[PDB]
Amino acid sequence: FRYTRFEKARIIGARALQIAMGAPVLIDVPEGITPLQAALLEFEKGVIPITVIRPS
Amino acid sequence: VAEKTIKSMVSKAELPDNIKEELYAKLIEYNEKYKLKKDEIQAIIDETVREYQKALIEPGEAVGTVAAQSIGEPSTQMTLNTFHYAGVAEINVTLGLPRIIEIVDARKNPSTPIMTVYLDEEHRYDRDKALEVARRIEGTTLENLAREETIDILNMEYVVEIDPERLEKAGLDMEKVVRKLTGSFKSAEFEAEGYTLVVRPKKVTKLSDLRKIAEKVKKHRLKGLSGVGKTIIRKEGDEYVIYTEGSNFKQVLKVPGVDPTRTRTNNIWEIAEVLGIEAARNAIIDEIVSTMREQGLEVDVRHIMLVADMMTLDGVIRPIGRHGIVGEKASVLARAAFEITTQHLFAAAERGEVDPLNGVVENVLIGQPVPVGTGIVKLAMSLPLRPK
Amino acid sequence: QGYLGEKYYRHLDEDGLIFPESKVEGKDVLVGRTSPPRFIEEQSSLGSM
Amino acid sequence: EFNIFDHVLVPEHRILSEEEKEELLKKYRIRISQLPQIKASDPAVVALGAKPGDVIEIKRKSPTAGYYYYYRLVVE
Amino acid sequence: MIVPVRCFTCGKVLADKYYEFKKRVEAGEDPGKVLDDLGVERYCCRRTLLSHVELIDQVMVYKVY
Amino acid sequence: RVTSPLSRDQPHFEARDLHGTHWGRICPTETPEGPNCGLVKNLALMSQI
Amino acid sequence: KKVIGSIEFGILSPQEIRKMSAAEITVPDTYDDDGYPIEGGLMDKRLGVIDPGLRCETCGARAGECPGHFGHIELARPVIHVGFAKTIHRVLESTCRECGRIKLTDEEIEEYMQKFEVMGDRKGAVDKLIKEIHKKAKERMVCPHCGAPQFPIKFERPTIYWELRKDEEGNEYKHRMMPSEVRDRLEKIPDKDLPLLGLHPEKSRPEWMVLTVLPVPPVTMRP
Amino acid sequence: TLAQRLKGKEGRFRGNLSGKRVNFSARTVISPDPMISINEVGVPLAVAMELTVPEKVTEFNYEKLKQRVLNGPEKYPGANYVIDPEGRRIRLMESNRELIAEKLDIGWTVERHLEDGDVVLFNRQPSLHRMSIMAHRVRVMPYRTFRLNLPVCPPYNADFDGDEMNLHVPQTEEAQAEAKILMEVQNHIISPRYGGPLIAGIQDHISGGYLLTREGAYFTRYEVEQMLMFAGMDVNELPEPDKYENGEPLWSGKTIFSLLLPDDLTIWYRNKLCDEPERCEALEKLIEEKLIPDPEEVRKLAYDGFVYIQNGKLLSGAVDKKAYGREDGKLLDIIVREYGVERARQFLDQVTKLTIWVITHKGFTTAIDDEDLPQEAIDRIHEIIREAEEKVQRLIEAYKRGELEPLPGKTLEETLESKIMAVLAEARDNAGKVAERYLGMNNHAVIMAKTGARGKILNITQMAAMLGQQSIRGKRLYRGYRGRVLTHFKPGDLGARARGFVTNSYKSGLTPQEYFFHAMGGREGLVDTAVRTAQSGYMQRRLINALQDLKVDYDGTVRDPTGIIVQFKYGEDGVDPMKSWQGKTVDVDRVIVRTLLKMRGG
Amino acid sequence: LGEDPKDPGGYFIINGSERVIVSIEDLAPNKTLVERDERQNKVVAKVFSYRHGYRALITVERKKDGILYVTIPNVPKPVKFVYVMRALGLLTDKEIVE
Amino acid sequence: DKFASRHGQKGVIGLIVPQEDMPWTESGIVPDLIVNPHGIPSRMTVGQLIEAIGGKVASLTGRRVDGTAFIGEPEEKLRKELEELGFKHSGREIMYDGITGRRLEADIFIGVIYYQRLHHMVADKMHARSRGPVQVLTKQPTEGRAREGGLRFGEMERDVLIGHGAAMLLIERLLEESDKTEVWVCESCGHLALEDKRRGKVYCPVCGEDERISKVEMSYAFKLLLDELKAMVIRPSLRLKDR
Amino acid sequence: TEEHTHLELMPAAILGIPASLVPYPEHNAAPRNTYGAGMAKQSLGLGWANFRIRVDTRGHLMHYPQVPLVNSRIMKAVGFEDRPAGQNFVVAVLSYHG
Ligand SMILES: [Mg+2]
Ligand SMILES: [Zn+2]
Ligand SMILES: [Zn+2]
Ligand SMILES: [Zn+2]
Ligand SMILES: [Zn+2]
Repeated sequence: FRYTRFEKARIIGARALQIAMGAPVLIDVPEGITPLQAALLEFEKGVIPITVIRPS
Repeated sequence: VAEKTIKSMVSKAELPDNIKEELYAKLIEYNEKYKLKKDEIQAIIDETVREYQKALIEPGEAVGTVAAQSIGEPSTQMTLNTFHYAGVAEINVTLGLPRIIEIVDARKNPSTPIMTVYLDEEHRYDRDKALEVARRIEGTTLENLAREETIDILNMEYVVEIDPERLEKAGLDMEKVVRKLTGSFKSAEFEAEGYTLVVRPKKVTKLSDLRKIAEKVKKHRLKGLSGVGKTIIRKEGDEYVIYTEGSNFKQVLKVPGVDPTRTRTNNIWEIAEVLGIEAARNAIIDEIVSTMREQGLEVDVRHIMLVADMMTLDGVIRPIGRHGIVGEKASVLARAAFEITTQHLFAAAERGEVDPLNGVVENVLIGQPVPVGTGIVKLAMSLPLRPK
Repeated sequence: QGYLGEKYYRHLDEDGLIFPESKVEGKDVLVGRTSPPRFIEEQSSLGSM
Repeated sequence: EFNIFDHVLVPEHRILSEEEKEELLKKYRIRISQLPQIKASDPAVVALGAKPGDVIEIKRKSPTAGYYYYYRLVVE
Repeated sequence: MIVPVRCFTCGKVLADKYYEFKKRVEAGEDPGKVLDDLGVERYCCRRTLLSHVELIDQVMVYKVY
Repeated sequence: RVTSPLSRDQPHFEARDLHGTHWGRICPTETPEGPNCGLVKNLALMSQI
Repeated sequence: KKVIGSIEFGILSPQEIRKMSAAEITVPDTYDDDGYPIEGGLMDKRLGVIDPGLRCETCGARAGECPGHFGHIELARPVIHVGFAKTIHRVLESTCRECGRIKLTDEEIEEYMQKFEVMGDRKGAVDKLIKEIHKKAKERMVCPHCGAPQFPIKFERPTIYWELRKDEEGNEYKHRMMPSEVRDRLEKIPDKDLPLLGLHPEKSRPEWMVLTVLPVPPVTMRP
Repeated sequence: TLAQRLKGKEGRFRGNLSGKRVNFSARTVISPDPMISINEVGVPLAVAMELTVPEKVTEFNYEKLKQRVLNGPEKYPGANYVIDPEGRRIRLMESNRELIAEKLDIGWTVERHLEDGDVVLFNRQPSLHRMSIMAHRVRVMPYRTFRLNLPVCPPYNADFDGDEMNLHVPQTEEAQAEAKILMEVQNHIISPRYGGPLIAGIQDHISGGYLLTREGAYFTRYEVEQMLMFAGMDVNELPEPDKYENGEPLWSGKTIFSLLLPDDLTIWYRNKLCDEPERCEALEKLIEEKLIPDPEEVRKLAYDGFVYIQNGKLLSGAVDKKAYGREDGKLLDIIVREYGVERARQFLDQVTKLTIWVITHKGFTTAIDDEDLPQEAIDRIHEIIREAEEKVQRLIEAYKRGELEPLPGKTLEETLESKIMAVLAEARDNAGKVAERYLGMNNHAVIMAKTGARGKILNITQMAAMLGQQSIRGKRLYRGYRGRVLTHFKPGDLGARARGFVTNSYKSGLTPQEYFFHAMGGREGLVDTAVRTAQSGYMQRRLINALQDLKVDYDGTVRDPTGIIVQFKYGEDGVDPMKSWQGKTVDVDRVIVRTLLKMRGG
Repeated sequence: LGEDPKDPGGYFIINGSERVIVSIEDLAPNKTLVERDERQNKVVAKVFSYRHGYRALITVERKKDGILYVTIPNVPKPVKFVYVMRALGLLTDKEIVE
Repeated sequence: DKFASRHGQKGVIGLIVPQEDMPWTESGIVPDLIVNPHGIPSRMTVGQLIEAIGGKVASLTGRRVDGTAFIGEPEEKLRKELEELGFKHSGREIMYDGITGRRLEADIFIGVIYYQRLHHMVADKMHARSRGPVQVLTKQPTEGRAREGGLRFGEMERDVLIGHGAAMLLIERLLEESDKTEVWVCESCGHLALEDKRRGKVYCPVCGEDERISKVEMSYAFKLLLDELKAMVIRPSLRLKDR
Repeated sequence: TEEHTHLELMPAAILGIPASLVPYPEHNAAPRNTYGAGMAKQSLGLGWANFRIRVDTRGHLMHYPQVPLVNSRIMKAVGFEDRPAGQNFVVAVLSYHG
């Protein structure tokens, strides 16, 4: 069910915009990180809530 | 370990892999004889399925933009080549960048036609029998059987001159000198050294108008079939090829000795009328491939088979600009920024016309995400959203 | 009206000419020019009178 | 004596049956008008039984896939 | 443009040994022995005595602040 | 300089060459590069008009 | 917060130019001169603001956030639009005058109604269909409803029109066509003939091609 | 008027609507450095303080951006424009920031300077292909030039003689994560036009790598330990085992190169330096029958033109432009298809700094004596030029007395010119073989030509030999006076020496007819640069604007905007040309050998 | 006078910015030319001619039917030779011979 | 700062290394411009190498060597006068590196070449633009540095982003750094509405409605594209759609 | 011999005035000279003595210009060795740290 390269770069993009407008963060803290880099670390552990739709 | 054991291990495994793949993988496994036995046979097939699964295209790609840039970059480094080729048969076939424009734009005329002629199974190895085929293909008039014209006094009016060796080295058949009288007007008969003196012994109908007979029989002579240009013979692959000049397809294929099933051509519009559209598909593909290899630098044939299978989209081949595919069906705003003509074209669809969406030049014009790329995916998400 | 700024005129003399050998830098002025009114009665846009 | 076939450029054509039109139509979820249209000229179609308003399958070969199908229509 | 008071590669003063150099080359003496007679050893000292313009005379006379 | 009145952009393959009469009147080397490349040319250093 | 679905084109009716426009301009003057650039015409007669004066068409509208507005000119004489003139010529030489018909037989009426829905998708295939209608209406002089009422031969090249009419027996005088004579003929065509051409009865009337009222572009497009 | 306002090559579809002028950019000159990574970039510190990103302080950078607004817009960690949630921006410059560095009220949006980590883009402007825009990773260094890693300069097609590169920062948080994931440098190491690698080694990286793997490259103990610290890598005290203690305890050149490769490579191929195919054969023969021999005994029968690596240990070979390079190198190629991508950005980052170390502290000068031939080789050349001119003088006499011997295609005037050029060609090729045979492969002018880094084997024998003939678009030089090109030649002459044929080197001086013949052939090269570029630019606009509509759907189908299917099962199904190998598909052949070796070897 | 002697001169000082005429290369006025052969038609012979201003092409072409065109500057409409050559100054066919 | 020879070896200052870390020679010589060796036997510039020895002969002898074309100082007489003044016949000398210090096992070539500085200096090229003054008619930036304007992004730069797949970036670059305008548009007429302040109420002229009306968010250059089509008799009916 | 009709002057003056600045211009390639004669027209250098009393829009001045070593004998007799442009570096040919 592996994501492509176009879907992986949209899921990060939508999650980095919620994480700036509120949307409380998971365990991602240390010391100062730009909101884009917070989405990369949450995606590394595989705890993204957003799922894709597969049109068929 | 033997044949049955492998074949039926590939047949079962097959379903994710491909058909071409199947034959290839089998024919090497069997071939290799320092042989591997049972367990490593299953390891190879279960590794070959992962690379095919890794190398499929990602859905949403932008194929049409990366086809036009990777075919338009090598045309800037499309410099000169060795114009002093060390060949004989092929001569002056417009090498280089102006060939690439002549194949993309349809252009009914194209300059320097050279049609490859292949020989059959009975005229393959015979040296002198290949010459008589070139006799039948070439064809010569009377005006090129001279070198200049010296005027006579009263009624002979014309003379033939150096040289006579176009009928003793190729064999253009002096029996045809007798034949000249075929449906002609006056046809005088005087052959001293094999050349016909033509007197015009009449009156007011013909008075001094030599110039009107210069388009008739003096030019209408067709000493051989397939009234086209010059023929050169080359030795390739132990067959003789006859790289002629010009393009007269449906006459040339009905010649006793040319192999009809293999003669490829450097013309485009004629292979569609004679061999069909899907042969002219492969005419476009095979011709741009031969231009790229002459210049050293390679382009992949996924990009060529996207242009060629899009330029024959409506049964007759189209050009690429201002009268073809851009001028053909699209959004009406897509035709506005190309072919600066617009008061011809934008005021044409001023009368009774809607325009929906779904180009690439339109959504950028209005402020929307274009359909290609990342504006193709659609998300969905529920909302307790506990942190944990 | 149309003042460029202030403390850019620290190099001009009285008559409006920079006395030489001064480290002019950035957007510093060179000659202070006053222009004449230029249409006192064209617009009358509620405060220009 | 020869024909348009038996040639290294022309791939072989064949005219479909009545049940295969809808079978091809549901796999690709298209409409019948959305197919690339051979003309009734151009001798490849005229030696087969060409009827305008029909789907014709071609079986052309490519050096990087094997064999590869490509469906077309017939308009006058 | 008066002679440079250092060289450009070898740090060594030269401007004291130029006006003594040029007044002994307009007598006809060869410069290969004049530059050797002074304290010029390498050829990085010597490419900047042997090629210079001393154009200060023309510019000075025009007189403008 | 000796310039030549033509079009700067369209190719003139027979008017941008170097002809045998240019020997000693026109310099073989000095030509600025760009779209010109052989429509502006310089007189030689031994010539007379 | 909506978005644009589809854009549909057409021709502005002269009725709609008056309702869209806010002022008529009758003063051929711009400034006159070097002071007080205010007129009753082409400048801000409640037409559009480019100055720091707040006077507009009752809506405040200083130069930041002010859409310009359109004026109109009641042209005293009818005027041919330029871009249509090659395609007005296609209409005039393919219609039976004084009644409004199409110069076709009843066979092609019932046939070419039915041929529209068959080729209802592709653009390039229906564009050739509208040229052959221009071909068949040219080479006829006998209409089924008026008894061949002496059809004149039209003319073009580039913009001035004529007719080749006979008066006594066989004269070939070039009667110049007037623009007022054309627009009176176009109003007599019934709306049912517009699907037989490439026209639409609600968006593109053919008599609206002749400029009776010229609209004026706004101030915000003319700095 | 309106029709000139709508149109005219700069109107209001292309000039101002679909192409606009932008904000947040810069443009300056470029200058190399091979000390930053492959995907970084220098930014001058003046440009870094005049471009800003918006930052939107949430909860975990609040300690950072309190300091960025307390510091003013002068000291490099600083801010310019703060933004309240209403929308009223507050410029920071004037006279206090403490009253703005109060409770900062989570939700605001601060604009600060660029720092080490913010994604930028880059551009070259002629924008020919897909790959001349690539998102880098800003690093800030004080001077006034954009810096750029040396291996990333065949994508941009640049050089360093004062060019101009422009970056422009993206701002909104959705448009920034698209640049980092989809456009970074390491995703573009191979190219979609031919599969082969594009971002690879250049001029010094090749000819340095030949000096490391020559037979006879013995480095001492200090030189090994110094260069492993300089080329990034981190290994502990295992340079072992001091292979030749005969003079001193010193290593070989292969084992310093065999620390960069992963631990289970197995590749064998033949490269450009092969001058004796028989001594490769023997090595190959053993390999094909006895799949895993011992690395000690038989393998010290090795050559310098047969690369063979097993188990991450280069036993036999010599690295040239078949292991890197702008064209095919099948050792960077087989490391992007087997060991991800992020490994191959640190194979190319450690090769580059190792190779420039050894080419620095070993010397690679090239003085004037490198072009020199001894006396007896020069007299070999002059007897070639004498008889080749005599053969030309004989063939004119056959045409002059009526012994034509004609070709079938051409006329008698055109047969003469045909035959002559072949004689002249052969003469220049025969003399090129004399020089190449003589001067050894031990000067630093053929090392650059055999391996290949800015050289050919033409312009090193066009510098101590002839310069061949001197033609102009296929014709021999004919423009000039009435039957004579220059006014130093007797008219009515078709000799070799009198119609464009030079016979002196670039060392033995050109005489003024030969020099003036060479300017005629030189101006023909400069016209065809500016002419050919403008025809390809207009030819690209046709093909992009006719083909830019096409996508690929999920079921593998390329479709036009009207829904007409153009090609089923994309591109004769279905493998991406970026990842196919040389036209073909899955590459069973390499797979079989690789998988068997790993299993059997263990 | 405030100059240097090495300045060669040859440039105007219109308005305070030194402006120089760069020599435009003509195409040999009051000559005649014999143009080349076989590009589309038979041989042609083009020329230029000017006095006190206006310059114009005056060519005497011929194609492959013996038309022998003559080109006029104003209102181009290429005219046959024996139309112009009779109408210009000579009426007798014997006068055209000499 | 771009330097060049008079032979055509143009280039840019690479870095600015101190005098101490210079590869220096078995005399008092410390070189200045360390030229790349990969450019001389690739561009065929042998006149560089004759001039480099001719500076070393004509600096030690004393007399400036004549070097005119076709009649100048010959090749062989330089390499003999260098061979009798105390140096090897081909320039090559023993050189020591300055970082560690050991003879480089080659003989590094060295001479005197006349270079010349050019005025493509960096302080006349480098500029940055955050947000400057724009055009009055379009709200787009100006042209040239004398009128404070940036770069222009042609039709090439739109296609090099579609090749990636960037649709989010392609919006953000081209329109967000441009004019955006909010416009009131009617529903059943398709034409634009007209606001009227001091009296609230908005109404479509054409058929006079009161509340059924919406808002469309589109760029201003598209709004000016409507008016150049509105001045001409074309009517652009808008038929908008929900999200 | 007794066949000729004229005799050249010095033939080292075929080329122009900024193409006689390149020393030994018979050894280089042909496109390298074209770039070389296109950069004697752009270098910095003290050209005239009256740069102080002059108002030109932008001027340049190089503090320590030097008369070149080995050059043509033409550039002594035009004046270039009296108002020269450029300095004399001391180069080496080796590949440094990258
Ligand atoms: Mg450059
Ligand atoms: Zn020194
Ligand atoms: Zn208003
Ligand atoms: Zn009727
Ligand atoms: Zn309404």
